Amino acid sequence: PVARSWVCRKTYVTPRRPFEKSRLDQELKLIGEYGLRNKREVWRVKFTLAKIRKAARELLTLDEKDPRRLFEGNALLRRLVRIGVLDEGKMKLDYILGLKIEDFLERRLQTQVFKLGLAKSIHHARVLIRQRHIRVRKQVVNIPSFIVRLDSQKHIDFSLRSPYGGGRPGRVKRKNAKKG
Amino acid sequence: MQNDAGEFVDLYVPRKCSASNRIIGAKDHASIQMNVAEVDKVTGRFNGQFKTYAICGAIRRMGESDDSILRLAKADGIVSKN
Amino acid sequence: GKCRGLRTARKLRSHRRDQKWHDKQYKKAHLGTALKANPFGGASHAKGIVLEKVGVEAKQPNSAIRKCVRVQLIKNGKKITAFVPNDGCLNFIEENDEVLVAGFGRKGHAVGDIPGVRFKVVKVANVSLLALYKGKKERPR
Amino acid sequence: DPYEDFQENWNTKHSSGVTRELMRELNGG
Amino acid sequence: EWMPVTKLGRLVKDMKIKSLEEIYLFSLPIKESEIIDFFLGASLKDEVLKIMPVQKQTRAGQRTRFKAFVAIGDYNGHVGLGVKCSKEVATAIRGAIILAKLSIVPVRRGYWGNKIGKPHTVPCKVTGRCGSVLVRLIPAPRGTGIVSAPVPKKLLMMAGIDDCYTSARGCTATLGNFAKATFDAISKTYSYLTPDLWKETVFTKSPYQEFTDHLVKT
RNA sequence: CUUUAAAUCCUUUAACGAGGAUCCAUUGGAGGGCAAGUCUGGUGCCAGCAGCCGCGGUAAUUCCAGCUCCAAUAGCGUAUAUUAAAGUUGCUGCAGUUAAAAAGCUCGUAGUUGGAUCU
Repeated sequence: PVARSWVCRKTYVTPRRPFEKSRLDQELKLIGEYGLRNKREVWRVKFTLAKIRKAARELLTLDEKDPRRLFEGNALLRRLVRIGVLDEGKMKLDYILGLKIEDFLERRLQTQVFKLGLAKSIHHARVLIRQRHIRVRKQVVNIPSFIVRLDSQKHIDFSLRSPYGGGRPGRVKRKNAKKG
Repeated sequence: MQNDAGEFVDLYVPRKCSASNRIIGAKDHASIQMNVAEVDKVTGRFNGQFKTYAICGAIRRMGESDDSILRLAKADGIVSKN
Repeated sequence: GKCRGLRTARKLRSHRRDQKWHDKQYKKAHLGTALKANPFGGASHAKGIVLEKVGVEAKQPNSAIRKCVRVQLIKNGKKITAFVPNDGCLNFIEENDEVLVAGFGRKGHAVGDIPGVRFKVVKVANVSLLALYKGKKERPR
Repeated sequence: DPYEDFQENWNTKHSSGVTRELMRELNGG
Repeated sequence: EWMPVTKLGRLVKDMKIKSLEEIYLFSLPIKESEIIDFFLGASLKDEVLKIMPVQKQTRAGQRTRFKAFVAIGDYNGHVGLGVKCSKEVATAIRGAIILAKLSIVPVRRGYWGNKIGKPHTVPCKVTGRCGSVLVRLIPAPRGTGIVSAPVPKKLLMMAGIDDCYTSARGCTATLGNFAKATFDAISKTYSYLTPDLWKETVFTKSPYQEFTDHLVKT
């Protein structure tokens, strides 16, 4: 008897057909548009939408005035609106079935850093995040797959202890200043 | 056929067999559409109107298109009683 | 046709569990004779002593000599012919050697050309054959 | 020429390769 | 240059018929592929499915001929499936493209749950059947994609079905019987009488009746 | 420094720490199934490859290597158990003329199933 917890869970699912042309092409396009590391980063986001769609497929079978459909149908819509994947006016339960992978991949912090003009490519943004140059309101974030919420989106900046922000110059500028 | 907003979302509305209410399909090449002429009731000459009956191909392959035309035209008063 | 009534549950399940024994996969894995004939005894791998190197002749629509090894297992003393995969891998094998033997892929059936050989060699003298073949390790002296 | 390769070699050892090259030629890519 | 030989091609060429749905409404047989090229045309894409060599034994040896299975389709629209045998693969493919344009049907699309938007799936469960192979199309919700084997997936995506469930039966290794079976199921989507098609059919004039004064000048 | 019983680890901060940034990514493959080379040399039914069909007998798209390319990636092969695929155990949901298969015939207990009809 130990005082631990063994609850864990996988975040992705491998496809059933391992070498299927027109799946490889589409996933490589999704990597290239967003600058992902491998195919598991794509399958991770396929897995969250497949769970969201399974959760909405069962609420759509219950009675329209059932308390579970009204209660968990409104929590599921609130989260999608909050992280910016749905629209405010589209808060019926049937528009969840019209969501796509790219709607979730837009809300990564890496694409938000690229799209807010902090970086100049989708690969400059990941390498900016990973070496501690971006913060969200006070907090330096290291994680490229940080799903930005709609209210915490305009608070993205350059992390005051970084050369691009408050600006003690880096290890390389300091050495070149010492040299000559 | 119709969505919730009320648009008609359908390529076309197919015809139905006038004898047996079956949908006459796109590649139903044995099916018929036949006009039967209407006459003026004092000269017995062709008025200009007609009466359209469509009959699907299975009814005609059954041999029942003759009786079906006959009882459709009998209901319109084109063929008299007896 | 089959019975369908509302009180037919005993007839339905006693017929299915009696017709289940006519399936080859059920009869193999639920009778116990096939497990007592398996020299591994249900294990994935085993270990034996190399008795002699043996050349087995390929089956008719092609022609070669496959380089097998007759090996007597440690845990039950059963004898086994086992195939040594790549070329010049029979050179790595002495006699009276510790050897590690796996299955050959078809779960107890003989893989294509080699007649009646269900097993293959994985390690020799506690060194893997792949490490000897690609030159990563050598046989100890 | 994938057409001529296919029509000559469809029975031989290289039948699957010339079939794949013909399908590559036909269905874009 | 198209010199049409039928009564319908003369009407199609002279701008008297405005859509393919008029010819489908009156179920007229289409004997020239230039009608299809006139109507769909710039949005009609083809895929060769299998080149199949067949052999007849003869007194002198054996003649080898080649069978091409060509599926054509207007995405959101219509789908056809042609098969042609020939002694040469290029002529077999061109003849199968003509014969695939010739056998083009409309496919009715429906809704899985509530009818909000455009139709995206089959209107109901339709089974197609061709030589031991049974293919069944089951309606699926918005966005599942096609859950099928790779052979009906081609024909179904060409037909414009966004998302569907499928179940096959039989010997589906024969790609001919497995392609024509789903084509039989797609062609059944307009023949199924559902309660929205329950209204009485007001009849209109056939194109050979309305344009009987234009057709006599030619 | 903080952490801790005391420590370690992580987190926080000095100083040092990158150009072939040699501060070097691997495991399996490249005829089909199944993404990706009938390029090149060696071998010559041998050695071997190959789950299966097959490759190899002096032009090897399949062996042994070089080069190039493909897939997954700090992971990736192999063996065995097991689940799906299997509507090939079938309640949903299979089959029994000729492919495996219906009892020689009738009787007959249990079992299973049992016609309308009452506000």
